[PDB]
Amino acid sequence: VGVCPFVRYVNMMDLDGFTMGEVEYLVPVASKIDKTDYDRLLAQHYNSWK
Amino acid sequence: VGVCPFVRYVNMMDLDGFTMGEVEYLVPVASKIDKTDYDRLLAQHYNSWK
Repeated sequence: VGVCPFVRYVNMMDLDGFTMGEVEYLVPVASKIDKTDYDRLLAQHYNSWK
Repeated sequence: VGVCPFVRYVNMMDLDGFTMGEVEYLVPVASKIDKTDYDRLLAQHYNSWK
């Protein structure tokens, strides 16, 4: 081929080299939503009836 | 035929080989809805009247 035959598809262009993906960038928010849903599930599983 | 006569219909294209279906991908959410309905059924079957 003449060079390494691999071409890289970069998600975000950055001068610092940080190849950032949409998943690891938003982990805390998704985990926060999951924790809120878990709290609601616990509330309706343990404290939902008189 | 010349090759194996089967052609595969992939639901999701992935470079990691994960053939993901719409059912097993959304099991937790459907089970969550079912559990909420079950909680409501228990509430109206045991704690619905004075």
